[PDB]
Amino acid sequence: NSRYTHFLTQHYDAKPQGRDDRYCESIMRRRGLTSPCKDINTFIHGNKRSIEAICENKNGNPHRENLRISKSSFQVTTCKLHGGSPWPPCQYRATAGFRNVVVACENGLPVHLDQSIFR
Repeated sequence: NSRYTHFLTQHYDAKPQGRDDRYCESIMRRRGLTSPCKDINTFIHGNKRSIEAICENKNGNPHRENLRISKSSFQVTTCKLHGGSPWPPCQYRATAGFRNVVVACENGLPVHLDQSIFR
């Protein structure tokens, strides 16, 4: 389940505060996503329990070809790269949101976040 571990590192932040530009610039560095700069990346907030449940029908439905869409809404934060360079320093524009999320599941655990819905 290293893929679920990587999911949480890439797409989960339990308790953030700001969710402003500087939030994104800091957490993208912290989570190892700045070499090269990841062009768009979204963090889900709240409890892990609710995210995992997307993999059951408790809180998910099948979606498109190989994915799952959550029933509940989540507080999210999307960091979008700007400036023109794909290499550090990575400056990010933050967009906070609240909506359901699409993920791919393996062995009942999320292992991919679909970024298209946040683009």
